Amino acid sequence: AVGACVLCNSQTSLRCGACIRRPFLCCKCCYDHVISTSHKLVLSVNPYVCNAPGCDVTDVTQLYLGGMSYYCKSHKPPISFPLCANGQVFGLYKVTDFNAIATCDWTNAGDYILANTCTERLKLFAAETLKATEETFKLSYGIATVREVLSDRELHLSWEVGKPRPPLNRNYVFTGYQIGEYTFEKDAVVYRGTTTYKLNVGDYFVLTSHTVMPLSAPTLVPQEHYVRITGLYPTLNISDEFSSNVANYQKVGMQKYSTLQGPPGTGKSHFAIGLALYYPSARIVYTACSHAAVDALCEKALKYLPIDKCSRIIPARARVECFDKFKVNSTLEQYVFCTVNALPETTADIVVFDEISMATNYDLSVVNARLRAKHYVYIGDPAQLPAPRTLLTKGTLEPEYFNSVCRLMKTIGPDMFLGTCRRCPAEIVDTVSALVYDNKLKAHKDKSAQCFKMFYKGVITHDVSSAINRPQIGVVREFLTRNPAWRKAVFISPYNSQNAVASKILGLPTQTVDSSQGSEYDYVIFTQTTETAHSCNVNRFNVAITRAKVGILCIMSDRDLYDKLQFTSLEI
Ligand SMILES: C[C@H]1CCCN(C(=O)c2cscn2)CC1
Ligand SMILES: [Zn+2]
Ligand SMILES: [Zn+2]
Ligand SMILES: [Zn+2]
Repeated sequence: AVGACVLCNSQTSLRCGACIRRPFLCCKCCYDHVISTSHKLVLSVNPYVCNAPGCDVTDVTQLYLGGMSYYCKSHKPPISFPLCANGQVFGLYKVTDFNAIATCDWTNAGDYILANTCTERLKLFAAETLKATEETFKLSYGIATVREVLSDRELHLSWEVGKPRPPLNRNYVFTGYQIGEYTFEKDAVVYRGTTTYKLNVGDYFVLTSHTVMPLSAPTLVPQEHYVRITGLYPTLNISDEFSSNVANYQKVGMQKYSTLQGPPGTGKSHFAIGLALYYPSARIVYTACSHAAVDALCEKALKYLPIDKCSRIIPARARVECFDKFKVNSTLEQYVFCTVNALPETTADIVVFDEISMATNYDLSVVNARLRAKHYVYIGDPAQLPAPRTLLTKGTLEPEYFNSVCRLMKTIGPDMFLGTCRRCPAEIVDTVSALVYDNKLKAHKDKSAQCFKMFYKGVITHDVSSAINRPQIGVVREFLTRNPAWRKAVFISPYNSQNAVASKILGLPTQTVDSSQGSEYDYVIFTQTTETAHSCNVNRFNVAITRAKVGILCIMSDRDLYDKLQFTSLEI
């Protein structure tokens, strides 16, 4: 009932009752909030409501104090002070940006821009309000009842009438009834159970709606610069493999936190694991939002770090199969690999937060709350894909607004930059270097002469809103017959429905651009499918073409991105 103001920290008994997160607001800030917004309900020990029997006056601007009680203009006694006077709301211990965060629906890009350009306390308020709004929105979709079970991976579904149907992709995870977590892909629908269960008819699936806990810690702790490496002890015997990062490792020990921008295949995992070899006594917690990113760090650690000092932290409510080679849930091992939502309450000499473009400010703050560290290292690339913003429908979210770390990397620049791409053929490196890296990314490999582009719009059909381009898949099939080395290629597109069609017609393994992030393949076949803002996003385009080690075939819809591809053009 009593606490600190989310705008100026001033102690108060006031909480805004119309805010979904009921933030503590001081007399001055509470007034400036209620007078400028539709939010008029204020809560101290008791709510600011008219104490007269049967009276429904809840608006703090229409209320007064009659001794110790509160009454409206129609019930107040002769000796009564208006609650809203002289720029203040009466209570105990006697903002334009806060108003917009407190009242927005989170469907505009300007909402996310503000949630990142505001003060540190408003970034936490915005991140809590957003996540709570995203969860209360999950209650809007319809329930799925099972109609017929055809196979162990296919079924028919009956949807709730009157309530919209959720997009059927891997992003939407349903909880079935407790029969385990389940996912769906497109009359026949493909089912994937986290737990293997004999799918019963009539059984129902509902999207998992979880409680949003409040944020305490900042997204970024206050920066500290040191004259010497602090609390870390370097080797003198450091392997030549990691010699290239020694200056950067020293920078890591001379700052409270550091940012590393690593374009595709420039050495992010190598840098992250090498930091352990450079400070061999240091306890390092390796974290990321996804299980795939945490597993990719375990893969690199398995190669260089001692297996007995590693532990993979796996939450008991296991949703996907993850890294099985380290001792599980041994929180006290020198090297702890764990997703952000599973982090324990612990300390560390270094915390490495990988795939930073995927993190939200909610995740940035959670890490600072669970982990007390001497040093924090943020590794990622603001030119890669951010976390999906399910509520955002109007406007495009620029990289400087993905989270606080990404904002710093795009404004003041990253502290460290891995400038040499060792994965991609030079055609790909030169294309993305000009596109998203200001011509600062360099190619280690030569031009492979196996990078092709085809300008082919085809025909766009739609599975609900997920797009399909059968003529683009037909062009791929003709190319495959003439280029049999490409049999081993991974098929990539911005749409899961395009991928489902390509899987049946081509038989190639499939991946969306968003699920391909962090992975690499010898050959990639990419069909743009449409000319939407989604398929034309330069960050998605960057991730798509940088998956290839040897060759890439790009069947393009957009003239702009097609012309920017420094690939050999093909006819038909
Ligand atoms: C270079 C100098 C100024 C700009 C970046 N900065 C922050 O924005 C920040 C970190 S934690 C809170 N604020 C602090 C460090
Ligand atoms: Zn205040
Ligand atoms: Zn409010
Ligand atoms: Zn009244």
